[PDB]
Amino acid sequence: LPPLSLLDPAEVKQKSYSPESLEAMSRLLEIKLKEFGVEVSVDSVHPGPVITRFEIQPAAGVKVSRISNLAKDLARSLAVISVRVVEVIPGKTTVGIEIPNEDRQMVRFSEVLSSPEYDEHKSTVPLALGHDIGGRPIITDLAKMPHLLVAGTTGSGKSVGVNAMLLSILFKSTPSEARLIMIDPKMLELSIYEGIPHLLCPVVTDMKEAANALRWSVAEMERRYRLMAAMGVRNLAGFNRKVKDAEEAGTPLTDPLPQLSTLPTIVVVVDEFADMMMIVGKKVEELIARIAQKARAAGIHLILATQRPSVDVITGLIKANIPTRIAFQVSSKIDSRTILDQGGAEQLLGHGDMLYLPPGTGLPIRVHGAFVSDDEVHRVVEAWKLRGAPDYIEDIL
Amino acid sequence: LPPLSLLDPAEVKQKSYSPESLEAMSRLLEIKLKEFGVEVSVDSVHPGPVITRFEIQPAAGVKVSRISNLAKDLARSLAVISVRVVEVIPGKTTVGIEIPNEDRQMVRFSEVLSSPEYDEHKSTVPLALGHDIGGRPIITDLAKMPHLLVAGTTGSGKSVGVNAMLLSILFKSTPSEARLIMIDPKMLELSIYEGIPHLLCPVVTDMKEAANALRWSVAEMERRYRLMAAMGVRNLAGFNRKVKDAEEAGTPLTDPQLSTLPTIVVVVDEFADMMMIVGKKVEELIARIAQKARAAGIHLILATQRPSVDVITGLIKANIPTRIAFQVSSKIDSRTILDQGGAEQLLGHGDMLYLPPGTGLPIRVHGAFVSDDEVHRVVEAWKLRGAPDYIEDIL
DNA sequence: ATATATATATATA
DNA sequence: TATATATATATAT
Ligand SMILES: Nc1ncnc2c1ncn2[C@@H]1O[C@H](COP(=O)(O)OP(=O)(O)O)[C@@H](O)[C@H]1O
Ligand SMILES: Nc1ncnc2c1ncn2[C@@H]1O[C@H](COP(=O)(O)OP(=O)(O)O)[C@@H](O)[C@H]1O
Repeated sequence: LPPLSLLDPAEVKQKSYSPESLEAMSRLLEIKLKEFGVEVSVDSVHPGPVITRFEIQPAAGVKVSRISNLAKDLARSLAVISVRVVEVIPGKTTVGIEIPNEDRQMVRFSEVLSSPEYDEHKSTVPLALGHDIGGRPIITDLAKMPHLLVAGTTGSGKSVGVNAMLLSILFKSTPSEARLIMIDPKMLELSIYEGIPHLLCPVVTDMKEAANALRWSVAEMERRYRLMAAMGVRNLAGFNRKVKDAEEAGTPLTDPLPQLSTLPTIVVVVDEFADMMMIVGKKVEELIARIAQKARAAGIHLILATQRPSVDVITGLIKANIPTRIAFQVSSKIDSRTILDQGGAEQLLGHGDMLYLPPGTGLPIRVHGAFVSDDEVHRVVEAWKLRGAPDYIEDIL
Repeated sequence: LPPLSLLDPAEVKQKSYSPESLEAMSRLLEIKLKEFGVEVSVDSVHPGPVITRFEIQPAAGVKVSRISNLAKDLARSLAVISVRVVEVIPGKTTVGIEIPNEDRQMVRFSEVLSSPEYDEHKSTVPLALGHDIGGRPIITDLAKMPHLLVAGTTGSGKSVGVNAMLLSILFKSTPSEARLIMIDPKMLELSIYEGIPHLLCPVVTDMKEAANALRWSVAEMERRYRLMAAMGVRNLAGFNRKVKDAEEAGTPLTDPQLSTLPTIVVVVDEFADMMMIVGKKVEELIARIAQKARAAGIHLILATQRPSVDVITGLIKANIPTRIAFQVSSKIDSRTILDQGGAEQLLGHGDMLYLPPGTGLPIRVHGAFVSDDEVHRVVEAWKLRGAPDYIEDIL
């Protein structure tokens, strides 16, 4: 485990303007919406790093569709790039309008990881994603999702988000706990992660090797289910508690079908399963559906990623089994419905601005993706290559 | 029989939402509906565990569709998360507005079994599903359904639902009048039930052995139909009345001494894996069961995770008219199982849509939570009473 | 000005 | 490929 200070340090923040500017922008929003058909007063002003949520209290009779279907013209008349209308704030009566600022400060990855949520976290595969709309950091947990879609068009930060997730893995767990599998169909982005002991294979490029890696993941899932069936334990955390107590009790356990040890948590990232499905066919779709159907209790987790938010790629079989979605900036409302079963993803800004959809029944929480760069990535990868030796399992292909 | 005191005790409920706190909400609802186009008057209030139905009488000359289009904004302006406008309360002249409570309240299973409906129930296979939208216990016999599909996404309260159904079997029925075939294609979930005398086998692992057990079940159904045709018997309950004509009333019979033919409830945890791995001959077996087996003595609790045409075709659709649907992720899946819409609107954690046989109208049922410790207690209470009476040649 | 009807657009059996 | 549903648009209110 390298220390957290090997990242780029925190710069000087400059936002959160004088309250006369916030009151002037509140009165400007009231005047512009009054010049349109609606009439609404600004309730409260919440500043933020990138955007500034204006909670406004709609008057009698005015609907929310009459606020959502003129956001284009409101963003034009407020001289900003694009505005976003929150249809529902949880537990209030108002309607959130989020306006970008003049200067747009980035999200610093050390400022994300310097949080007590990440620092005193319980699990072994956390995923620090970035701040909320006001600077409060979001740190999710991949063993609670248990799978993850990522989409959004180019120039929006998909590979930067995947690198933020993978450094969130690599700053906490040893290779005895979180052992990765990386399937990069290009040679472009995820090729930098070579050498670290957290891998199982060299970073898989060709699609026959991708299908072989998914079939080996199916085999690992089946042998872990058979082993936990023999030992009667429902989940992997209880299994590791059992085997740790058995090894510390002086009588370690045995082969159900030698000596067993603590199993790691396999995280299988995929960078473009659009192109993977394109080259191979429906067999990859059936394998991803099988893994997303069964592999929660066996520790196999997925980080999917795709450029195209279309029905050819994110099919219904993938949507029904993976309930946690990340939505970056997409092209239009049809792409937003394909990724989140609802609108609201097209109104973003890009360059690290996502809509985290939490697992289960939920409302999308706007998260700003942490900007992790090639300096930090290369430095932490060389740190792990100097702190450990590579270990590849040969028969995965 | 095991005692009902094995379950966890009914904790004194956090009966929140005082009558002034709901009277103020009703006055606020009629004011915030009068601010929009409609005019309304609140008729009565039914406070409940999870969702609270506000029965409202609309004004003269206003339509339900105005309330339906106005629904999301009404849910926005009342400081709640969602709403659902029931277009028709059966038998009344009102419109049901169901506002979900912000306190998702757990339903303990002893709070469902202790109803007088369940204790005075006579059939061998009751299913304690949970409470209704109003909070009253809903007990539904399995013998009148006659089969039951279960579908819903991962983390919706499905294994807890199958555990509640099987404990509803086990808290009333002896090993004489009920006997379970547990087809568990996942190796992980329902191995906890191993040891009870209510099994015909150790709990089945492989789809090959599961298909062998289903062939055995087809053959047992066929010999039961042939013996009922020999005895001139019009259903299973008529043959248990012939059992009452037998040594139950102290007059023995012959073997054309016929004992009880136990009602078989075949649970399948994931038949999606089976019907995608081994093919469609299993679907031929399931269709030949599900078309005929009501008057036979073999029933199926089918559970899955793919409400799709790849799993649930039209073959296993028209023959199972009683379906449990948990939280699915699309209206397309809702039309795939319930043949209507409204299944993705569920609030998760066992809150299902019991679709009764006959009337094709959904009946929403909150799922009863049963923990794994209560399961170990019931497994212990059955292992301390009876050795496993197997027909071991099923595999 | 705006709820309704309708022609067509995309997703699925 | 035929169709069920969904979305944008005259239209008359
Ligand atoms: N938090 C952020 N702040 C600023 N820029 C960001 C942030 N996150 C991502 N980016 C931008 O996203 C770009 C990477 O996009 P990428 O994921 O490679 O798109 P694709 O993989 O679809 O081609 C980088 O050039 C970077 O400038
Ligand atoms: N009646 C209930 N009340 C509250 N939570 C419930 C209830 N029934 C089930 N659950 C929740 O559902 C979870 C189990 O889901 P499960 O049936 O295992 O889904 P799956 O089988 O798809 O994994 C449990 O963690 C439990 O908390």
